[PDB]
Amino acid sequence: ADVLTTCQQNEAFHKREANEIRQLQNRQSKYDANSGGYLALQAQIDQVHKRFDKYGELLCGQDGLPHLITDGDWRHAREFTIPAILFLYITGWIGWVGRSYLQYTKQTKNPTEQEIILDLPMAFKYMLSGFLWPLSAWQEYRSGKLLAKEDEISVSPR
Amino acid sequence: AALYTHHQYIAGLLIVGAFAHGAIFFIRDYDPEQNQDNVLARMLTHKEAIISHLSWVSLFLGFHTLGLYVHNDV
Amino acid sequence: DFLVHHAIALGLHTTTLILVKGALDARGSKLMPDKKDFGYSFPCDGPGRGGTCDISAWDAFYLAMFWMLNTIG
Amino acid sequence: AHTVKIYDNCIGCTQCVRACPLDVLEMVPWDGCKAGQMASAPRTEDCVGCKRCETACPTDFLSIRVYLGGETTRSMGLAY
Amino acid sequence: MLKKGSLVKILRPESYWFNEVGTVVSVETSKVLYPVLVRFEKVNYSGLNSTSFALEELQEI
Amino acid sequence: MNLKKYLSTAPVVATLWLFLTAGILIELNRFYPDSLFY
Amino acid sequence: ETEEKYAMTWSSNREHVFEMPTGGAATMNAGDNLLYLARKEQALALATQLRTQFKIQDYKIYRIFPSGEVQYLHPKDGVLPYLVNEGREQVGRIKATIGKNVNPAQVKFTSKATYDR
Amino acid sequence: KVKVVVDRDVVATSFEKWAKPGHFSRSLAKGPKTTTWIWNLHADAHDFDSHTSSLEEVSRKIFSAHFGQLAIIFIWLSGMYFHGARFSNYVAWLSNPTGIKPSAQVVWPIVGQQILNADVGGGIQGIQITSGLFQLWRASGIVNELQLYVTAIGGLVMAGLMMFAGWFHYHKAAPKLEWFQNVESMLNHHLAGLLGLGSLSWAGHQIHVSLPVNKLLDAGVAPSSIPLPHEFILNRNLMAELYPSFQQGLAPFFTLNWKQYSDILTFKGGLSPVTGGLWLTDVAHHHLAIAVLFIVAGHMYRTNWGIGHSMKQLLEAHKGPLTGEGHKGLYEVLTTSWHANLAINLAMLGSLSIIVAHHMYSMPPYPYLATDYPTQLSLFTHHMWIGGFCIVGAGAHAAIYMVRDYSPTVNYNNVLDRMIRHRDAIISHLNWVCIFLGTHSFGLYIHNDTMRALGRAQDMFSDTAIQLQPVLAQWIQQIHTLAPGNTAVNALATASYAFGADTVTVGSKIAMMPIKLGTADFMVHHIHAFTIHVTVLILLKGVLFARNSRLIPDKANLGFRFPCDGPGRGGTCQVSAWDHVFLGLFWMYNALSVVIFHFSWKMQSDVWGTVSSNGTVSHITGGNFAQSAITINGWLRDFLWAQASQVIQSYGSSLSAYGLMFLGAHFVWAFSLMFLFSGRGYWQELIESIVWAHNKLKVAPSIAPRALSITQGRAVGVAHYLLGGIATTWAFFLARIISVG
Ligand code: CLA
Ligand code: CLA
Ligand code: CLA
Ligand code: CLA
Ligand code: CLA
Ligand SMILES: CC1=C(/C=C/C(C)=C/C=C/C(C)=C\C=C\C=C(C)\C=C\C=C(C)\C=C\C2=C(C)C[C@@H](O)CC2(C)C)C(C)(C)C[C@H](O)C1
Ligand SMILES: CC1=C(/C=C/C(C)=C/C=C/C(C)=C/C=C/C=C(C)/C=C/C=C(C)/C=C/C2=C(C)CCCC2(C)C)C(C)(C)CCC1
Ligand SMILES: CC1=C(C/C=C(\C)CCC[C@H](C)CCC[C@H](C)CCCC(C)C)C(=O)c2ccccc2C1=O
Ligand code: SF4
Ligand code: SF4
Repeated sequence: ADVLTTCQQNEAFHKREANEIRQLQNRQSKYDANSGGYLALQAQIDQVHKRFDKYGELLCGQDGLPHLITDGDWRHAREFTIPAILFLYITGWIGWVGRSYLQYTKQTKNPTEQEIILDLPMAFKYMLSGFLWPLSAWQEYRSGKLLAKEDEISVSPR
Repeated sequence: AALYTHHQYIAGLLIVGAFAHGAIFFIRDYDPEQNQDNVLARMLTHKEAIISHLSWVSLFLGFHTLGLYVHNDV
Repeated sequence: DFLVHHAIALGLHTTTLILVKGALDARGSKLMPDKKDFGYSFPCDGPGRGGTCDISAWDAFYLAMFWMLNTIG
Repeated sequence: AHTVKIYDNCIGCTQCVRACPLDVLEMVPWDGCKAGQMASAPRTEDCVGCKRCETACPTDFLSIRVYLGGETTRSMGLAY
Repeated sequence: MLKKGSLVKILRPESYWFNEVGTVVSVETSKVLYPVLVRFEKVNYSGLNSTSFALEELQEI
Repeated sequence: MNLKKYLSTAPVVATLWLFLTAGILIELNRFYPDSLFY
Repeated sequence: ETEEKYAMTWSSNREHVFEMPTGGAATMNAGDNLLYLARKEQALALATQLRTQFKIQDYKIYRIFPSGEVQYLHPKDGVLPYLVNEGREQVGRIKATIGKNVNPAQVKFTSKATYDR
Repeated sequence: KVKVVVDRDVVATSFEKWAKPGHFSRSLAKGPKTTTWIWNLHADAHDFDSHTSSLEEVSRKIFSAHFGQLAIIFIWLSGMYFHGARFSNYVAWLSNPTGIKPSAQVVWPIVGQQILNADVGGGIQGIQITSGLFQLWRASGIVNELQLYVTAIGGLVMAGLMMFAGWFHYHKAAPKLEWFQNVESMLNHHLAGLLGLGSLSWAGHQIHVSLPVNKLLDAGVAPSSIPLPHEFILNRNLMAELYPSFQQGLAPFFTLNWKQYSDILTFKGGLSPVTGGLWLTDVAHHHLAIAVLFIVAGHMYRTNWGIGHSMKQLLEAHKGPLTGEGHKGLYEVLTTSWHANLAINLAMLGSLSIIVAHHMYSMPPYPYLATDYPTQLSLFTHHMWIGGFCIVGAGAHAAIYMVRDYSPTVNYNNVLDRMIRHRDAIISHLNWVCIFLGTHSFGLYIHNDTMRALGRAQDMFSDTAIQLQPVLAQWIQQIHTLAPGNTAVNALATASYAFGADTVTVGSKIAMMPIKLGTADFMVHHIHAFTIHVTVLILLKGVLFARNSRLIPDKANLGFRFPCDGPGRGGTCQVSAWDHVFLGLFWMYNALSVVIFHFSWKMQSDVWGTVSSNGTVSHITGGNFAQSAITINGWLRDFLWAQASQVIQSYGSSLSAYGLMFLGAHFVWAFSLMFLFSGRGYWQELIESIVWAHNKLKVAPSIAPRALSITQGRAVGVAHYLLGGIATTWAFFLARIISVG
């Protein structure tokens, strides 16, 4: 592969690192060593080095910018697959505990009042119970509690 | 450039028209009794499933495409 | 090319959504269960039932044209 | 002219007749509902198609329905 | 056999509450076309929560 | 008790929860800046 | 003249200040009143005002044709239309509900509408 | 007759109603069944005359809400002073006003946003500010951060006092209706007490603090070396050194030997050659003269001592043979309707914001304002927008008056009634004037675009072809140039260098100079006449037809704000007075956009720029306005395309936030079109399918999702259109002028 190379071995990537430091140093040249302007610009220079070193392990285009592989290849798992799993775990949690609370409110006397004025104790109960939502969701699916029946859902005339 | 653009705008007008005549067909020509439980009647039967999933994919693409461009711009 | 292709996918799906919603709701919705009696193109069913501007299947054509132009853009 | 129809689910509430700014509608005796009366549309030559009647109708779905038809000086609400 | 409090499933397609369960409020004794007043929790698009049905349009659930 | 009901109203809980959420994300980017991958 | 006009007659005990449906304040006569209006809706809008604000019930609205014909319009039977009155024959009734209306396909290339049973 | 009367402990201070959303409305108090309720809660929260029928209870809410507004203004001002004190280069800027860029916002280092901490100078990195606070604070004599800190603390104490007073005058001591209806008393106090004593007390600050501090600053004394303001008050010798009249003290005031104060109170006109600002001795004298005028003016109206005018008697006296009962009833109208008053007050306050915009650029009142082009452009543009919004608001409240508060009995054959009785004549003539102005103003641009495109420059409306000289404006410029020593005998210089005479420079940069009017200026003025006449058409039509038309004879019954009266009568969308305001906003946006574009380009082309040692003026866009601003293509190319260069090239620089906001604002503008071009019927049907999917997964909310109301769709549409459109220009302007200015 000539289109993608390791950023560590990519000359365009090294050039971008040098350019970004040079721009920050050209700004830093107008400040007197001990000044806040100098120290702030020096902090940014230190983080430029740390960033380019960190992204060295990624694949880089001819542009000298990190390009992410999202095809399922395990060598790039950290780029998409692991963030993807984490995303779905967090949002599955948010959705699940939201559904849990919503189901609670429909058992109360004024369901609509519990949607605009939260029962915080009950909200907390469902929110802290989201951590095994995939098993919880599986158990509701297996038990026929996840889905409403086609018979029971309102539809417009066809 | 002229020919690519010309033909994609014609293609765009044609597909909107196709769906327009699809809608007109359903109002003026579609008889439920003569299509009982066939593939066409079954489309109407789960129209909410179809529309809700098209809504989902549109939202997904919109959030993440705009999201990634705006990430890049910032 | 990745990003703009997802822009193109967004445009195809949304234009499709408007046109398909237009076609499958053309005969009627919960808001207007007798829409087929008013035909393809009519202004609205007036400000009752929350308001009904652009409820006709023709109105879906009108809205889809903006998305078609945007997408071909 | 516009066409105004009254369907059998009319509960004779009179709200459509009260709402009509053109005096198109009136209440007539009828045994079909407990109210003992049904909406009627005898003067649809004066109907402007404003659908204030439909807005006022409490039944699900509507018991009064306005089908906008061929435009006239009267139906277009023209004072010239 | 419907009375005040009976749970009924709606079979009227143009109804906002088609397939929904309502509660029978009253059944009109006098020979009227739509004698069963049914109440729902959901409001329709006009913000109303009841309408009258014929017996044939209801299923005692 | 009425003040607690107010603080349980949609916009207050949304404001406070999204403030907390924004704080966590901001603080993660302060301590773990420039995370382009896991 | 060329088009249809509307005469509105009413009686008042007092000289009430009222709003013209064409805009601006007017004073009705303590006795017989006659206004010419371009639209039936203007006459009825004034009639609503007279009834609600000034409790005037004896208003009469006429259509004047350019031929010279005078057609009494409102209240048609002498009783207000929202009060059920004997001698009124139902117009526009359709049997059953809107749900029983047929498909446009079934009525294509015919005089019939979907609500024609 | 004029008396204080209040009800005591009228409303208990309880959180009970805070936990009851929509307590204030009988319709909302029952709580939501649909999402429409959530929007309605917010749309109705401040519509006090919808909540209660009691004018007293409305008045008391208004008075208390006003204290809430002042409290917030005090927090905002306090903020501006505190940011000046804590996060600014103000002190450094005082020592180098021409070299250092004012900055009073520092961003935190997170996700790389510290790029926005620009190299502004004065030993900080931050966002360059365009509010003109430094020029204001310098004019006020503020030289150190302690003075700014103490003002910021003072601001928070005033914010606290406003909150206490708002709470107090609603919950503890609520004035009765008859208190509020004391319009004569209110006007005496507001004229003599607020404006008169405001101007007198400010003139006091200027003579005692601003004058001495600025004289020493302008001489080149180090701001740290300048005596603190109180030393000028304590030591009169200190003051007498700077202004010798202070030797004679107050004896020349009481004895009418006022010429003795010729040093402190002047009529110089023109500008300081040092600061490019108005002479503060002119401003101090202005404020003294105004103060007297206002204190005298506020003795006009009868209160408790017989003397003074009845405003009722004045209005009823102004009756002629052509205008029926004249101004009879208007006293009753304006003492019984808050909306009537808000209509007038917004019209005048809005119109004032626009006058302020014009007067402040042309007679730069603050030192180093004139040559801070970002601040000049920002202040003009800002005050134009605030003015535009207020004038459209005047239309809204005039129409709300017509629907809710108007009675034919009060307005019987008076000027208001008589206007309604020829609304057809008024609107037909204004319609005509709009078509005449539009064709003969915009048509000249289209003619010109066409002739230039066809290679027919000699057939154009231009300075070099068919000339349209604004000869009346040119003639008025001449009169104002000839004024000093002639028709203004004691004036040493012109009111404004905009009219003629000299080019004022501060360093190398042009503060002000004669603004020459040619064919391009004639043409754009007729565009402004045009856009203002149309806006008036829309809003005035809204007011005169708010209650009825031939189309909707009972429109008042439908109310101020309603979507339509259905598709009948051919279709009645947007007949309501509210919908006229909606349409008025777009035209106000159109009108004012062209005003601020006219300003930006004219000033860059013909006014702002550098003067060399030789003394040759080089303008920012080198005089391209005269030949480019006579075609739309010239506006597109030489203005938008050319001047957008700065905002679109801003990425990777300290101005990158403007680049981002430029795109962000375009996005919000475009997003608005979704709401403006569509109808809720489509959206409610889409939501039905989405609700189906939620029902299928048993996650449908009890608060039923609704499409926005027809009116809210329009409200959302115009709000995003204006936000997007205005913020786009904001980003364009600030990026452009911070770069080239
Ligand atoms: C618990 C809340 C919850 C759950 C489980 C779902 C679940 C779903 N939504 Mg829904 N949605 C919600 C809230 C929720 N939604 C809210 C508040 C809105 C108004 C903004 C919507 C608007 C909406 C639209 C327009 C669409 C969906 C769709 C969907 C489906 C596809 C996945 C998706 O697009 O989600 C992502 C959802 C969004 C981006 C919308 C916003 C989600 C909000 C921010 C989450 C709110 C969480 C809540 C406040 C938690 C409180 C709990 C606590 C009190 C304990 C899925 C059934 C799609 C569909 O029909 O697919 C078939 C679809 O087109 N939703
Ligand atoms: C730039 C212009 C613009 C944008 C951004 C949208 C966006 C959308 N349109 Mg609209 N549309 C437009 C113009 C636009 N339209 C025009 C001119 C018309 C002709 C009238 C239409 C007519 C139209 C129809 C008929 C339909 C759409 C639909 C959609 C949705 C498509 C799916 C999607 O992308 O979801 C992702 C959502 C977005 C990209 C919207 C922006 C989300 C932002 C970025 C999140 C902001 C959060 C952030 C924290 C800031 C908060 C601000 C703060 C003040 C609270 C999306 C909401 C369809 C739909 O609803 O599908 C489900 C649909 O049927 N549009
Ligand atoms: C300090 C405690 C306090 C308490 C417990 C009360 C209690 C009450 N007040 Mg009183 N009042 C107070 C202080 C207080 N008030 C103050 C300081 C003022 C002067 C402003 C008033 C002036 C006042 C008026 C004019 C009225 C009341 C009313 C009421 C009653 C209903 C209030 C409600 O629902 O508000 C809940 C509302 C809020 C929490 C929103 C407040 C918004 C603030 C003022 C401005 C927000 C700043 C800014 C715009 C935020 C922008 C943020 C950004 C995201 C956009 C309730 C009995 C009303 C009534 O009907 O009584 C019979 C009524 O009409 N009060
Ligand atoms: C000298 C008398 C006086 C003064 C200075 C004012 C000033 C004001 N009134 Mg008016 N008012 C007065 C008499 C006065 N009133 C009388 C007699 C009546 C009954 C006839 C009214 C009835 C009235 C109503 C119904 C309303 C006002 C409002 C206002 C405010 C208008 C907004 C504004 O311009 O903010 C300018 C702001 C400032 C100058 C800062 C705050 C000033 C505070 C309040 C103190 C000023 C006076 C104090 C003696 C200063 C001491 C100086 C110090 C060096 C010792 C303004 C603060 C409106 C308002 O907003 O109320 C809250 C309003 O709705 N007034
Ligand atoms: C470029 C966009 C555009 C244009 C050209 C128009 C044009 C007009 N608007 Mg509209 N308007 C617009 C956008 C626009 N609007 C938008 C976006 C909105 C929504 C907010 C509105 C909402 C609106 C309202 C609410 C009103 C207007 C009014 C007007 C008219 C003002 C009077 C006038 O100048 O007529 C003259 C025509 C022009 C200036 C256009 C071009 C003139 C050319 C250059 C000269 C003549 C050419 C010649 C005859 C052509 C012959 C060629 C042919 C033989 C082939 C004018 C017809 C008002 C009105 O009707 O006033 C009486 C009015 O009240 N508009
Ligand atoms: C649980 C629960 C929820 C219930 C949601 C339930 C019903 C979801 C229903 C799903 C439907 C029926 C079919 C789903 C179809 C799944 C698709 C067909 C995904 C195919 C995978 C692709 C093809 C990835 C390929 C690839 C991978 C493998 C590797 C990559 O690197 C490359 C790509 C190319 C991306 C809520 C909503 C209430 C919220 C709550 O919070 C939790
Ligand atoms: C890749 C490839 C391949 C394959 C491919 C394929 C297989 C394709 C497909 C394709 C397709 C498969 C396409 C599609 C399309 C479609 C469309 C475009 C649609 C449309 C539609 C419409 C528009 C409709 C309408 C309507 C309605 C709505 C209703 C009624 C009726 C109607 C129907 C009219 C091959 C091997 C060859 C070669 C190599 C490569
Ligand atoms: C897009 C569009 C809609 C659809 C838009 C709607 C229904 C508004 C969308 C609601 C937003 C997304 C807010 C809802 C968010 C919830 C409050 C949940 C918040 C969750 C956390 C952020 C706290 C209309 O209803 C409409 C009506 C009339 C004319 C034009 C249009 C129109 O253009
Ligand atoms: S409003 Fe509806 S139910 Fe009532 S009388 Fe009229 S048609 Fe019948
Ligand atoms: S505003 Fe909407 S509902 Fe009203 S007439 Fe127009 S399109 Fe119909």
